[PDB]
Amino acid sequence: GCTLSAEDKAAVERSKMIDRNLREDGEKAAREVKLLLLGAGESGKNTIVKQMKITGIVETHFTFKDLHFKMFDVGAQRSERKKWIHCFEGVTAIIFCVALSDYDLVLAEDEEMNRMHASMKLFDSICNNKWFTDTSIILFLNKKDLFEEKIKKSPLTICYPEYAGSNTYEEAAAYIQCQFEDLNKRKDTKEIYTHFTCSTDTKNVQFVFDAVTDVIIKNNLKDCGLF
Amino acid sequence: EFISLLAIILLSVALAVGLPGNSFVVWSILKRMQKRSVTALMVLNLALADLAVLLTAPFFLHFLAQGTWSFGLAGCRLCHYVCGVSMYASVWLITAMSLDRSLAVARPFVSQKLRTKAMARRVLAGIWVLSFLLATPVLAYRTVVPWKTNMSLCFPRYPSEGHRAFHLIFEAVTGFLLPFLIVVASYSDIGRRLQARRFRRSRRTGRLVVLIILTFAAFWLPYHVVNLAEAGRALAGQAAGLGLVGKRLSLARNVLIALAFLSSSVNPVLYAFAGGGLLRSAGVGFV
Amino acid sequence: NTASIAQARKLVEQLKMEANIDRIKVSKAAADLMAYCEAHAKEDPLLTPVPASENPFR
Amino acid sequence: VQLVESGGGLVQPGGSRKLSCSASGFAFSSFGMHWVRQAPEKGLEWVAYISSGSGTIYYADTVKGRFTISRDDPKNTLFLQMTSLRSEDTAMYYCVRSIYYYGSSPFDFWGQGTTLTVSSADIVMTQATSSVPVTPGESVSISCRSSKSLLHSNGNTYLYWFLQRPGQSPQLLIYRMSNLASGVPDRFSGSGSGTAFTLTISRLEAEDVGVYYCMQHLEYPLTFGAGTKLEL
Amino acid sequence: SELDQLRQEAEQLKNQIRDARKACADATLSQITNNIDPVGRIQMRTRRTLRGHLAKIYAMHWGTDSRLLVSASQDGKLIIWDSYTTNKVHAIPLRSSWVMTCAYAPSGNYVACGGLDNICSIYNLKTREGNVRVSRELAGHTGYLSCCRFLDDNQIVTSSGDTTCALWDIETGQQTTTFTGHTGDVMSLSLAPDTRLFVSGACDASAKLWDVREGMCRQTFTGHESDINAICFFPNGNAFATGSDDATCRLFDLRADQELMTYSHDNIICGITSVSFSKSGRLLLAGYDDFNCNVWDALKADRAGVLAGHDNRVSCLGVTDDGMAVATGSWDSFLKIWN
Ligand SMILES: CCCCCC/C=C\CCCCCCCC(=O)O[C@H](COC(=O)CCCCCCCCCCCCCCCCC)COP(=O)(O)O[C@H]1[C@@H](O)[C@H](O)[C@H](O)[C@@H](O)[C@@H]1O
Ligand SMILES: CC(C)CCC[C@@H](C)[C@H]1CC[C@H]2[C@@H]3CC=C4C[C@@H](OC(=O)CCC(=O)O)CC[C@]4(C)[C@H]3CC[C@]12C
Ligand SMILES: CC(C)CCC[C@@H](C)[C@H]1CC[C@H]2[C@@H]3CC=C4C[C@@H](OC(=O)CCC(=O)O)CC[C@]4(C)[C@H]3CC[C@]12C
Ligand SMILES: CC(C)CCC[C@@H](C)[C@H]1CC[C@H]2[C@@H]3CC=C4C[C@@H](OC(=O)CCC(=O)O)CC[C@]4(C)[C@H]3CC[C@]12C
Ligand SMILES: CC(C)CCC[C@@H](C)[C@H]1CC[C@H]2[C@@H]3CC=C4C[C@@H](OC(=O)CCC(=O)O)CC[C@]4(C)[C@H]3CC[C@]12C
Ligand SMILES: CCCCC/C=C\C[C@@H](O)/C=C/C=C/C=C/[C@@H](O)CCCC(=O)O
Repeated sequence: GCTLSAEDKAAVERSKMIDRNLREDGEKAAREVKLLLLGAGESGKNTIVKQMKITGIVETHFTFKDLHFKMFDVGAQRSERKKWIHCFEGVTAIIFCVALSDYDLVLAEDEEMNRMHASMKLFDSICNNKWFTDTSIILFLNKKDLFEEKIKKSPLTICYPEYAGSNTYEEAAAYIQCQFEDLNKRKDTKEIYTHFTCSTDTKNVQFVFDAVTDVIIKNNLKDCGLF
Repeated sequence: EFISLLAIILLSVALAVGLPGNSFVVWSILKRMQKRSVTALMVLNLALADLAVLLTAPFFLHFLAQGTWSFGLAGCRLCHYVCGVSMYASVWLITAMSLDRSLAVARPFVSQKLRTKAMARRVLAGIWVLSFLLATPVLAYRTVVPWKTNMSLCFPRYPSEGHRAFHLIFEAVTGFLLPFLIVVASYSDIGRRLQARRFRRSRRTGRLVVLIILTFAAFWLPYHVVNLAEAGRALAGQAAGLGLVGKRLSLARNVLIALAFLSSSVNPVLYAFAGGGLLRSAGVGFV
Repeated sequence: NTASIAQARKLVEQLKMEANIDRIKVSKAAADLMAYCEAHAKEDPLLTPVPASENPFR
Repeated sequence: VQLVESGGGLVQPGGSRKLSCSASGFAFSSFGMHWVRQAPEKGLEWVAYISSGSGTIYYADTVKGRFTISRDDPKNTLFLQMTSLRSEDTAMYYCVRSIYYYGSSPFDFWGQGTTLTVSSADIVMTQATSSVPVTPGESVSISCRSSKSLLHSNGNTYLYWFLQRPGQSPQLLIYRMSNLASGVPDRFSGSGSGTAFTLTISRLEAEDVGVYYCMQHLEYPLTFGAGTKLEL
Repeated sequence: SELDQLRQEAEQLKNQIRDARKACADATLSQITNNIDPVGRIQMRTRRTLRGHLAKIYAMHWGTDSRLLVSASQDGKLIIWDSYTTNKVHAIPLRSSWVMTCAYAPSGNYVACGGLDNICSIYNLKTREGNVRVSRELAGHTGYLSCCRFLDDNQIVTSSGDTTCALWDIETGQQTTTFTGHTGDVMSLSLAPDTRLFVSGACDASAKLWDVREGMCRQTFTGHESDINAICFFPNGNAFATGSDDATCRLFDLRADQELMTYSHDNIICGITSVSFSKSGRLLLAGYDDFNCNVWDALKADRAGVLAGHDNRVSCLGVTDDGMAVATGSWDSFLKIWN
């Protein structure tokens, strides 16, 4: 205090102004909604991005009901996920996209590997990670019209050997949704939300809003004690 | 003669239960956290008010044991002012925490841009200022009068009956009714709104609410019931200590406050160590 | 095809280039590291702390 | 970088006036500013100081209570307001830019000044010389002196050297007694020790003649020398 | 059978290299230094604490004057501190938030940063404008950027997840040289104190020594069991120490083409994140996942002078050029200075 010169005092004042600006930016940066986007190759995620009115990481922004949404798409990164996944440890939610009409298509050079089983493996690997033990997932099922058109001549037994039901759209779709939700190994600390997308279904953005609200409320119930 | 033993036992238990917990909470928050968001500040203020209440007990134990007031007019007035201020501060900190939890669920985005350090500190300062203002009528009522041969005691001398009724009714209204109604309404609304949240929570988050309500009521209700009864008998034209009812009321107004010295020993457990909202459950050196 | 042939040829060439290098025994390197460590010891401000009057960090 | 002052003219005794300075070409809101004054035929005299963020203001002993300094950040303007003007307020005023962080160079860019014509623990600085005859290609040495000790306890020594050429405005040469400013030939040097300091020039050229000033920045107020007029 | 013959020749050359490396071993370093007295117990205190970051911290670098620091965090901020008075000298906002590395120019005029956008950004500190500007953006990599180190005001070297390293000329913005040969991702590199060679560590559990002017691989080192997370280089220029995800550190020598010692303990089963040496090369400091960093005697391989005092993983640590202080950062968003 009394052992400082004038120049030292000016330096101190400059440092204090820098601190104040940092604090203001930090307060502003914590009221955004950060979503991480995922889904296997050619699984309708491009259509999902297009519908909601929106190399390295690709980032997208939008604003709905006075809320700022930032979506991160990291599909181009061809490296190992165990080197950059922990950078996303504190996101609000994970959006996952799959395609309903890929249960009888050959994926790789081997004809045995079909696409639906690959999507199931990817979902299993994401859901039960060690850096996402209490992060919620929002699940989108795409191309339902094509699936309904295809099931007339294509039986679902081609991919699920143990299926012992009818050959109608509703029961098959319910079976697929149940077979996906039966992979959550952390049923007490995590929740899964499921939707059936459609072209004219603008509701698929409103759905997202709804899920986010629940998440926010839960987090509040952990700030003010009570949990 | 049973009153002295009862009050001594109650105050000894209250001290032995409520000193270490508040001391540990204050030490941990002040000297072992590298950062404190909001809730830590309010638990710290609750611990400070609890210690301020609990630290003026030895004088009252001395007055109960030696049978005389050996601390003088200044000591009596200072002790009573300190106790009043700290009790009011503790009660209204409880009420503020209740309202905060209610707002965190009624509007989840409005409270994102409001719940911050600056307004927390402004609210705390306002609460403490109001607590200082409210305990005033205790600093101009308690005097000192000789008791027997060489015996003296300090006690309130109400110049009339209207003054006694005013003080008692004002204390009862401003110290139990409004905080209780606010807490009840807030937690009822929380429990009603949670019913449509479609995530699984109801294992031990309904127990804490009921414990809070019951702990508040069981400790602060009898004293204010007696307050209202005495005020009613005063407004009826009767006189304090006149007859059987007055004696039984005046004899029942020396143990209830020793019971209210107990709610300052359960707040640290009920707001910092209880599992629901484990702020300090994980970090304990008690093993 | 022949791309694998070219890749294997590159690997063989790199291995051949590495194989022709002069070497010294481990004891010499041990002695050299020992000498460099022992010849600058007195000027290490962490191995041997300095009096609290010369410390810029107090 | 460009500072332009305006507001000068003729003022009768008493009265009041307001000087302004417009900045362009740099981040005006990160710099502190000074107002400095020069008499018609005397040395430089400091006037006022404002800092970045407006959280500090300083005046001089002979002006405090009469002058007022202010800044406008969104529009990048600086203002001085003077009232009750006496006959000792006839001079030319300059606006000076200054920035303070570890390793910066303050007092680096000076304005062009505007004229105004009206119809003790401070450190004293002494320019021991008033004129020197020299010839081109030689070497020159000038020295000045203080009263207190300019060397602080952290190791700095706050002495500044400026040049003013005929018909121009001052131009920083040396800051903190040994550090050469950016854009200055390497034939200038500064040295010395407590209370006695020396500037040195080697192999003079033309356009290198004028008046040299030595200033201190150890504490407020800031005090100038009287100047040495090197001649050729 | 041309491919089979080429593979057989490769195996024969590998066996010849192994035989050459086998015949040069006489005595382990722990035998030549059995008469060295231990350095005793080493205790350090926290002199300063630097606060202001609001997220995890991924990199820091020391200036050559031993007075200034730069640090990068995932809140999108790069901060330059004065470490004697704990004053802030500069604060710079980045364009991409996912930063992973830092570098500070040896002169003092420039800083650099990169990350998950496949770009290296270079910033100019000393302008005529008072602010800091973006001077250059270097593009041409296809995977994330994990390290970068200046050589002078004009040349820089970077490492990416493509398995490739690159040497760039800043003025034109063009890749002057490319270094290829790793199979997995490259995670770190360390220059030499003459700017003539450098070393690189990769996720295929290997290290490579490269010559800069020629532009080709010169030597390779193996021996770990998992990927390598950090690499450092001995002061005299003839050794370097690595830290992998095995809970082990190791020392390799260029001239003998061998391995010297391993530093590991049975109670440590986590991964190392960063290593560094001391001025005389008598103390190897290493950060760990246990939330604290250890100090190892470097010639006897027996010490842990724990620098406890962090609440999360230690990301980065460094030592000044004069050698009086040590700095550590971590995922709890605090920096600490010790001596
Ligand atoms: C469809 C219809 C929709 C309806 C919408 C509303 C519905 C339900 C919501 C009701 C909840 C009320 C909102 C809380 C206000 C508040 O601000 O909280 C609290 C602020 O205390 C106070 O000022 C008051 C303290 C003491 C209470 C005083 C109230 C008394 C008023 C008059 C009483 C009259 C009696 C009536 C007679 C009854 C007849 C018998 C806790 O403060 P604290 O914990 O310190 O922290 C804060 C800061 O950090 C941050 O700035 C923000 O204030 C908060 O986020 C955070 O609470
Ligand atoms: C023993 C008798 C005299 C009663 C003692 C009264 C004190 C116990 C009360 C009265 C005023 C209260 C203070 C009023 C204002 C505040 C500001 C408040 O601000 C903060 O929360 C600081 C934030 C931080 O510490 O990070 C801290 C509590 C404090 C000091 C209160 C502490 C407790 C005080 C001193
Ligand atoms: C006013 C007089 C006539 C009665 C005084 C007693 C009541 C004020 C107390 C006693 C029982 C309390 C109730 C006990 C149980 C609950 C459930 C509680 O809801 C939850 O705990 C939800 C928990 C979850 O959803 O997991 C809401 C408060 C409420 C209604 C309490 C409201 C306040 C009550 C009625
Ligand atoms: C049980 C829960 C709701 C806590 C509430 C405690 C009260 C119900 C108990 C504790 C103290 C008791 C009192 C202790 C002393 C007396 C004085 C006694 O003397 C009289 O006859 C006065 C008449 C009257 O005022 O009721 C009447 C019972 C009463 C009020 C008791 C009424 C019941 C009280 C208030
Ligand atoms: C909700 C619970 C925690 C509060 C209930 C009050 C209780 C703590 C009990 C325990 C001791 C009881 C007291 C024991 C002694 C007396 C003296 C008694 O006066 C008599 O002489 C009664 C004589 C008779 O029995 O006729 C008046 C009731 C009172 C205050 C009792 C009131 C009710 C008290 C305080
Ligand atoms: C938040 C509610 C505020 C209402 C109470 C406030 C002040 C009580 C104040 O007037 C009196 C306090 C007395 C405390 C202790 C009194 C002792 O005498 C108790 C021992 C019993 C005895 O003395 O017989």
